Amino acid sequence: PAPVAYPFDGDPIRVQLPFGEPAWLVTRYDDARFVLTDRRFSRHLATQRDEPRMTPRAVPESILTMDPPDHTRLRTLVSKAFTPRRIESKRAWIGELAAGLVADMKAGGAPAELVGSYALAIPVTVICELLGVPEDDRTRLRGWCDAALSTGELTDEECVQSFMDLQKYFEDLVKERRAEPRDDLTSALIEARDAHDRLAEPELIGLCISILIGGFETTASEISSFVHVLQQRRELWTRLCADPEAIPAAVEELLRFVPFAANGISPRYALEDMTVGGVLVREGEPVIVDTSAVNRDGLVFDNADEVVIDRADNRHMVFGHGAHHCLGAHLARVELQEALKALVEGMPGLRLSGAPRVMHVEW
Ligand code: HEM
Ligand SMILES: [Cl-]
Ligand SMILES: [Cl-]
Ligand SMILES: [Mg+2]
Ligand SMILES: [Mg+2]
Ligand SMILES: [Mg+2]
Repeated sequence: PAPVAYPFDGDPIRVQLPFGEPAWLVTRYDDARFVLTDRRFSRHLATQRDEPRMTPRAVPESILTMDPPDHTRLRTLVSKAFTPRRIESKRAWIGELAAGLVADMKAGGAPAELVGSYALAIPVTVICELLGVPEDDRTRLRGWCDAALSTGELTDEECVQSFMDLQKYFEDLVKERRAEPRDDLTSALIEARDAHDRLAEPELIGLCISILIGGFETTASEISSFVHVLQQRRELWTRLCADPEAIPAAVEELLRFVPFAANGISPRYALEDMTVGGVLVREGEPVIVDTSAVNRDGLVFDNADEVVIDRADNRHMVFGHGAHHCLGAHLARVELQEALKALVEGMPGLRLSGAPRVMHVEW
């Protein structure tokens, strides 16, 4: 087919992202399950092909560009450190943090700018605390944080200097924690072993960066979009004010419902010619799962285009599937649950004044 421009039956669609080669776009859940689970699809060809992507720089090698067995080694090592216990043990604290940020907005008076004061504030502080970045070094991360969230108007060179600054900073942090270990994720990653296997210094630095960048904008955008969606369907906001125990269910359903601009899921490359949902995918061609479409696939989700908080069997793909399923999924869930909880408890009368980049709120 002639490719169509992406971002903008059920058969895969030929698309052209802003950069890279043309790709097949998968919109059906059943098709996506194959693409993301099966060992006949590869990520590591990313770095030998011209990867469909939103930004011009060729993609750096990372945990997200690996295939089993190299990938499995990395995930095994990371799972020794990034454990569900280490995550849950932070829930109360994340809750206190969230409550404190709501109280800070209150003390400043309406209107507050929710993106900057809340949606961005929670994940950057949570990730930093987890990683062990001290408060008096967090200024080093601000450049990236601006680069991730903006258009206005960082230079090409400021972006690359701010990303290299992440490398430089995390190199220092990894050296410091190797020499003086602490109770943080960075030290636990350095200490992780699987027999004699361990993460090399460049792998540690890369993982710290992958954690920060995987957790920051994603979590931030979802907090902002959750609040937007709940405010436009205010009957749902009110329900959560009346029934804060429904928040975990509501987080799952908002994760399903909130549409991604681009592909949150990275391209997978066919290792041999295969038909997927009726189209021939050639050896070496990329296939992109559209998270938003798959999460609205009416063959799987009844009333897919409505928000149904208590939806039974809400097995969405917002965190992907298969081997590369979001390392941070549990942490993200904790952050989103506690973010919504603090807002509905602290500001049940919240309304919009004028994901979003800026979003002003009164109460
Ligand atoms: C709402 C928040 C989040 C969303 C929607 C999200 C989404 C995703 C998705 C879709 C993937 C798979 C990409 C693919 O297979 O191509 C992924 C992977 C990843 N996520 Fe997240 N994520 C979120 C939060 C986090 C957090 C808080 C962290 C870290 C603490 C994190 C770290 C990562 C990492 C390291 C990977 C790569 C895993 C691998 O390749 O094995 N994410 N995430
Ligand atoms: Cl042929
Ligand atoms: Cl999941
Ligand atoms: Mg299979
Ligand atoms: Mg140094
Ligand atoms: Mg109850």
